[PDB]
Amino acid sequence: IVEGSDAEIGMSPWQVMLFRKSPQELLCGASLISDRWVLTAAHCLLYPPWDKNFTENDLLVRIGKHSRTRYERNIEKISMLEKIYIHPRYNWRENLDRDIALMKLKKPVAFSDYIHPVCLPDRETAASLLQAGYKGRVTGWGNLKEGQPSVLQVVNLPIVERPVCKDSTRIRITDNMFCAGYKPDEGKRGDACEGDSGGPFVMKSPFNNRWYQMGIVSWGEGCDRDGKYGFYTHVFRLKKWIQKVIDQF
Amino acid sequence: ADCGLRPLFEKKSLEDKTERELLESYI
Amino acid sequence: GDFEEIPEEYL
Ligand SMILES: N=C(N)c1ccc(CNC(=O)[C@@H]2CCCN2C(=O)CCC2CCCCC2)cc1
Ligand code: NA
Ligand code: NA
Repeated sequence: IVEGSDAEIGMSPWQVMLFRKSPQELLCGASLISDRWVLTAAHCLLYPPWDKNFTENDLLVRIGKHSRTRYERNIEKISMLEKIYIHPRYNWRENLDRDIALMKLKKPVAFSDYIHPVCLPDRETAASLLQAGYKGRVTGWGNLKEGQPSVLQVVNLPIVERPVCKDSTRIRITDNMFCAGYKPDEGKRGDACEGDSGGPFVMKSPFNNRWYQMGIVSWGEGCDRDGKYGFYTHVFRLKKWIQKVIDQF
Repeated sequence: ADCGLRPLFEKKSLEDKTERELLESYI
Repeated sequence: GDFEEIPEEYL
């Protein structure tokens, strides 16, 4: 995360780290959506132009974490994967359309002060909250600039109107994406970056005071560049698929 | 069910240091 | 790189 700050303890208890077994290293961010399901970006798992195709046995999820590198004894929980589910129309060939995947845990994780699931939006909350100017929050242990942080980082960012999103890039943008970030002249700045992939963009509903995950960190050209914006998978748009997968697995 | 309510914040009625920035944007 | 070793049990 660029130009964010250190997270508070327990501030993002749904934050998950995708972790490589060998060599042991951070791979991506992710989120806890129930005691046995984790949500992440498909490109965290499958990206053939980079010869990336991870399978369950390559990976672990670490839940309840604050520090990036430390093993947080008596606090984090580490979980093995039962099954990875990738959107079948995930478009890695062109623009990362439908950049979303689910991971089912071998065994359920125990909730705690540091481990708790995020809500997924209903159509009304989404319609309510996904407006230009409305700020969400993104969290991650990724790059601090275009080194790496000691603890989880947090940054709040405004949703950007779709024509400005579209006009900032040569990529073909879809309804399954949204973009977020300050405009060059808006003064403030901040962005997700390499390593933040698959982590959540969340919003706090003013109607019932719960946190909802509206987005997944997906792509961007550079990090925190003027006139460029971070792009996020639109979780509500793909909820149908989400519900199917969980409903039948 | 219990989703989205953080044990160290919402469940204790404590606010984190920047969540009001988000609230203030929801005009 | 710089990661603290995790319990061998999880691997
Ligand atoms: N907000 C940001 N600035 C940000 C967030 C996440 C990431 C990590 N994601 C990535 O690196 C993804 C994986 C494929 C190439 N890639 C890119 O972002 C480069 C631009 C991609 C190229 C494929 C089509 C969609 C846009 C990179 C940047
Ligand atoms: Na364009
Ligand atoms: Na920018």
